[PDB]
Amino acid sequence: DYTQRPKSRFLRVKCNDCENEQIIFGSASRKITCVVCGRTLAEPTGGKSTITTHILEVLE
Amino acid sequence: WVPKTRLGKLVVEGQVASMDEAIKSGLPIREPQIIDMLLPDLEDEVLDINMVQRMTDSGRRVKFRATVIVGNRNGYVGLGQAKDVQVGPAIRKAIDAAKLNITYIRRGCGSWECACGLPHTVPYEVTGKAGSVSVTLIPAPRGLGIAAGNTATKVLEKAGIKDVWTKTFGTTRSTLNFAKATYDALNQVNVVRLPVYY
Amino acid sequence: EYCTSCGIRLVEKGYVKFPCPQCGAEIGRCISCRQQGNVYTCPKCGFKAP
Amino acid sequence: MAKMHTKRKGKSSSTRPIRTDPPEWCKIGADEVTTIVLDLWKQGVSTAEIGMVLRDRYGVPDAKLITGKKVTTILKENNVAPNIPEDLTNLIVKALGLRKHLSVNKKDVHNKRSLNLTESKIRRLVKYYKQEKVLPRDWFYKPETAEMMITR
Amino acid sequence: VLLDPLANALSTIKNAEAIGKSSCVVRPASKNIGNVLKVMQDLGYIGDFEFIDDGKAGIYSVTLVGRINKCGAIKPRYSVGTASFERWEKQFLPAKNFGALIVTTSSGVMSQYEARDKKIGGQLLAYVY
Amino acid sequence: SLVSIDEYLAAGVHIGTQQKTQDMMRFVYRVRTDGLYVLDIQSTDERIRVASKLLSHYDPARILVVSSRQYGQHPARMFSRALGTRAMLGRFIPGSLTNPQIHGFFEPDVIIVTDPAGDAQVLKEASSIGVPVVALCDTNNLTSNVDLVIPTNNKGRKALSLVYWLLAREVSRLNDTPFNYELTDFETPL
RNA sequence: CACCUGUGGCGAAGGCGUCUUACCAGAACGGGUUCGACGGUGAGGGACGAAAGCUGGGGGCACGAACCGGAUUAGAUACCCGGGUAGUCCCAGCCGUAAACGAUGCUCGCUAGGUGUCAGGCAUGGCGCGACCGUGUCUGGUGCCGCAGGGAAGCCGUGAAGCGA
RNA sequence: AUCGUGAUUAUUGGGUCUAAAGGGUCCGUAGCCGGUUUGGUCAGUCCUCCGGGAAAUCUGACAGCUCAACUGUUAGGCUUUC
Ligand SMILES: [Mg+2]
Ligand SMILES: [Mg+2]
Ligand SMILES: [Zn+2]
Ligand SMILES: [Zn+2]
Repeated sequence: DYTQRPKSRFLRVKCNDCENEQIIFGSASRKITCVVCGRTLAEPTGGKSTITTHILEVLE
Repeated sequence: WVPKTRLGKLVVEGQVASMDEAIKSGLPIREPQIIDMLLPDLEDEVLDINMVQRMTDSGRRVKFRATVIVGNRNGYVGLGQAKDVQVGPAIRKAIDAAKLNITYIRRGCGSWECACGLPHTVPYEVTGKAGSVSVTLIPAPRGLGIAAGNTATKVLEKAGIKDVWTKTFGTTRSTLNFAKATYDALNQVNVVRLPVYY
Repeated sequence: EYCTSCGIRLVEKGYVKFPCPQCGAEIGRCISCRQQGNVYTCPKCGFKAP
Repeated sequence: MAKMHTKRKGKSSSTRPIRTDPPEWCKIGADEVTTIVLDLWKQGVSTAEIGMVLRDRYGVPDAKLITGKKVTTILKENNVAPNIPEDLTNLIVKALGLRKHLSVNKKDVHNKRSLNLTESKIRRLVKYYKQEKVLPRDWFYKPETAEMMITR
Repeated sequence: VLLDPLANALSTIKNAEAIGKSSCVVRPASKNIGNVLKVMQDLGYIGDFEFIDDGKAGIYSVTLVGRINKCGAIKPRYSVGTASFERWEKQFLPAKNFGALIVTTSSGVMSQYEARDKKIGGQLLAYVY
Repeated sequence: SLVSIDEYLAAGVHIGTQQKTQDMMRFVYRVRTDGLYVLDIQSTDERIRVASKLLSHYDPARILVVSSRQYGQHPARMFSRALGTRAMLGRFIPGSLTNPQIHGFFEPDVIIVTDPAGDAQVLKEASSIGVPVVALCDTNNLTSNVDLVIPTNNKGRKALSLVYWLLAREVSRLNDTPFNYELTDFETPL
C-alpha cells in the first residue's frame, strides 16, 4: 500500500492480582503498573516491554 | 563480390533492396559492399585529413585519420572514420566504415516561425555531444539554410537537413568531434518520444 | 518500434524484435529496458516477464 | 532532515496511525482522561509524558481523538497551563545548568559550543512565539536576569 | 527542508520517465499539483493519477503511460500576458505545437495554448513535453 | 505443475545459493533454514513452458544453445544432439557470432544461455547483434541483456539433466519433433 | 599511554586511545508522547581552530631546529654519527595559518543492483534452547564493487561528480 | 576604440574533486528561499478601461522626387518599466 501503519501494537493485559481489565502499550517507555490494586503489568524495555501477567489478546 | 552474412545473401537474392528493410531485418550490416547496391546514390565527403603519428624505438609511426561522412541528401546519413598507412587506403576504409553506419532520420518543420510541415528542417529540438562539442538542432524557417559551421554544413547537407539554427559549446576545434556530435544530434532527432496524436 | 517496457523508438542500433512467448504477438525491447531488466507487459495477452 | 546544529539526520519518528475516531475497544471516557490529565498536572508532571502515561497505564491512544482536545488545549481551557511553553522552559533550564557547569570548567569549550547551540534554539523559540503572540513583544530572552524557571 | 513540491513532483516524473517506469509515487500532493496533473492528462502526456490520502499532505500513484520527455517547474514563476507566451515557448519548448507550458491563471491552471484561447495570462507554472 | 514438486525436491532443482538478489524475489516462495533459498518450482515450470512455446516458434537449427559448466556441459550436448541445435558447451570463442572470417561463425535468430552470469560474453554478443535470448538464471543471477528467465539450479547435475529433458520434451511435443531421448541420456554420467 | 586496535568509534571541524570517579552535551534507536512550519541557506559579523611561533611561571626523562665536534665528499654551511640549547609537557593569555583534503560547502525530493561492518530495534535456529552468539529484515552511519547517468578522462555512481529546488 | 566572435561576465546561459576556483569548521542577522490547509481580502500579478508617454529617428506600403536613398499620408514600432 501507500499508507503507513503502526507496526507497534497494543495489548489486552489482565492483572495477575486484582484481575483489572487494564490496557497497556506494547513498546512501553514506562513501568505500566496496574491502575487499581498492586501490580506491575509490564516493565519498560527500550524495545518491546516485558509483560509479567496474562495478555488476553493483542489488539491493533 | 562474395556476400558473407545473411544480409548479403538477402540483398543478392533481391529480397532486400533499400537499407530500410535491411534495418527492419535487424541483422548486423557488416559488409561494405551491400549498402552500395542497396543505396547506389550514396555520397560522401572527407571531413579532415588530420595526420596522426605514433612513437617507436627508431623513428616515428605515421598514419592518417581521415574522416568521411556519408549521406544521401534525402533523410539518410551515416558516420564513419578510419586510419591506415596511406591517405588512399585510410579514406577508402573510412568510406567502407561510414556506409555501414547509415541511419534514417525523419524530418519536418517544427520551427516557431516556420509553419510549413513539409520536411525541410529538424522535426524539433535535439542535441548532439561527441566529446565536449555539443550541437542543438533547433528548427529553422524554410528556405534559409544551415546556421552552422562549414563541416556542420557539409554533414547536414549530406544528411539532407536544409535549414537549422544551432550553437556550439566546449572546445569546438576538433573537427572529428564536430562530425560525431552532429551525428549524435541527428540520431537524437529520431529518438525523442513523440505524442500519439501528432 | 515501440517497447512494451518503455515505448521508446527502436531507431538506435541494437533493438531486438521478437514475438510474444505466450501469444506470439510482437513485443519490442530497448537496450535500457534489456540492460536494466525492465518488466515488459504484453498489451494483448497480458503476459508480464522481467 | 538534519538536526538544528548537527547535520546528523534521523528517522526515529513515533508512528501514529490514521485514526479519525476515538477507540472502539476502550471504555474510557473524556471526563476520565481529562480528570487524569488534571491530576497528573497537579502532581507536577510535564505534558510530554502526561500523554505517555495516559497511553501506557491507561492505554489511551490519543487525547485529541477522544476528548477532541490536545493536552495544552485542555490546559488552556481549565486555566491549568504555564505562562511559558514547555520547550522554551526546557531549553532555558538546560542552558542555565550548562552555564552553571561552565562557570567552573572554563576549558570545556565543547560544552561552550553546546551552550551556544542551545542559545540559538532558545532565540529561535522566542522569535517564533513572539511572532505568534504567545510571549510579550518587549520580553527579550535575557541570558542572565530574565531567564528564571517561572518568569514574571 | 521541503520547499518546492511542484518541482519535486515533476522531477520525480522526469526520473520515472528516464528509467521508463510505468508507475511512480508523488511526494506530498498539492492542489496546484493536481491541477498540473489534470492539465497534463488532458494534454495526453500523463496517463493516470490518484490522490491517496495518508493522514498527511497526501500522495499520488501516477501511472506514466510513456508520453513525455522531460518536465520540471518554471522558476521563477514568471508573470506572462496574452502577448508574452511565444518567448517562453521558444525558450523551454523544443518545437512549435510540441509540448506545453503549465500556466496558472485566475480563470484556471492550463497549458498556454488554452490560455491564449482564453486571452488571459498570469504566472508560468511548469513545462512538459 | 506438469511434474510433481517432490521430484524437484529430490533432484536438487529447488536448492539454490546462500545469497540471492532482489530481482530474484519474485521466483522465490520461502526462505529455508539452511540458507539456500528455494525458488518457485511452479514459476520454474511456467518459465520452462513459456520458453518452450517461444522456442517452438523457430527451427532447432536456428536456435543457439551455450553452456559453460561441466555439470551443465553434458545435458547441453544432449540438448544439441536431441534438437540439432548448435551448442557451445565448454570454452567459448568471444567472436563467434560476430567476426565472419573466424571459425565457428553463426548467424542465429534466438540465443539460449545456460547461465547468464557465466555466459556473459554470449550475452554481450547477442545484445550487439540483436538476438533475443531465453536465459537460465539461478538464485544469484541478474537478468541484464536477458529476455526470458528460467529459474532452475544450474549447479546441480541431476537438476540440470532433469530441466534439460523437460525443456527438450516440451519443445519436441510442441513442435511435433520426434523425441526418442530419455532423461538417462540427459542425465550426467555418474 | 603499547599489544588490545579493525578497509572500528565518537566529534562542527581541529581532533580524541591506561584506568576510576564526578559534571556536561549530542546522537541513533523505540515511542497512538508533548509542539504546530517553530524550517534551509546565509555577505557582513561571532566563537572553535592541528603544528610551528610569541608572552609570563613551571618542568626537562626522552626527543630535539640552533650550536659545537667526528666522518663523507672536489667542496658538505647536508644526508650519517657523538653532544645537545630553544622547544615538545603543564599553568595563564596571543597569533589565526596547513595538502585545516573527500583537493568534493550546506539543506530537500528523486533515481538498478550485489556487497562487509557498526549502534539501536525487530523475527527466528541454536546457546548451560538463560547473561550470550548466528541468519533475515527496517532506520541511521561507517567501506569496497558497479549498470543506467555524466564527464576530457582518472572516475563518480541512494554516502554523486546523476536529475531538479 | 567599441560591439560580435566568446555560453571570454553566462538572469536566458558557464564553471568551482584532479585544469583558476568550496570559505578550516561552525553559529548566525539584513537579504533570499520556504509544507499541506479552511476561512477573508485583492497589493504584486491577471483581463479590461481611461488620462498620458512631443515630434524626430525605426518598419512596411502607398503618394511624389527618373530607380534609389529622401519629403507627405497612413498602418505599426519606440517612447516606459506613470
Ligand atoms: Mg600545542
Ligand atoms: Mg571543507
Ligand atoms: Zn492489579
Ligand atoms: Zn516549413
